[PDB]
Amino acid sequence: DVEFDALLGSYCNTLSLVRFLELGLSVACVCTKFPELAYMNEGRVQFEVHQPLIARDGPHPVEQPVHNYMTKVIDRRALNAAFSLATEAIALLTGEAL
Amino acid sequence: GSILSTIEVASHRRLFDFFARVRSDENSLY
Amino acid sequence: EDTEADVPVTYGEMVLNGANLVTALVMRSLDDVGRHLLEMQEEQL
Repeated sequence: DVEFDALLGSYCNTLSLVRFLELGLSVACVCTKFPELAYMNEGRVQFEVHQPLIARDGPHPVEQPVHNYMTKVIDRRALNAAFSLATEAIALLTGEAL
Repeated sequence: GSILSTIEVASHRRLFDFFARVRSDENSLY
Repeated sequence: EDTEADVPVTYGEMVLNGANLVTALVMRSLDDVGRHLLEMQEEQL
């Protein structure tokens, strides 16, 4: 008996792709691309910070401009996503048989 | 058929330190 | 104060600044070792 049809009114949305850029957190992290990371043994981030200065009068007891070298250590992590296929579909995706 | 490899000299300098006082972290390489 | 904001799209990239200088040759004067370096530097630019 059974007969099928598809309404055009709406569409169910199977799970929706979410970019990470569109979210709020994206602010907190500037994100760049290592073409490779894991090959690194250890790494660091190097940058300079002057110390600000305030001029004063009077016989100058002390001061001199100051730099800093701040270096902080990368932390390697990783994400894992499982995926599976039976042989039922492999032939189809493959091609002709012997 | 000999192979020639350029010698490599590795040294690091902090020229700006002379221009100004600095207090760099020990671990980091200036 | 507002609803629709702007967001960056493309990720930040990186550039190689400095490297070990390592080359070779098969013996062409003896300076070509030098000239080949500038060659192999001119690539990275």
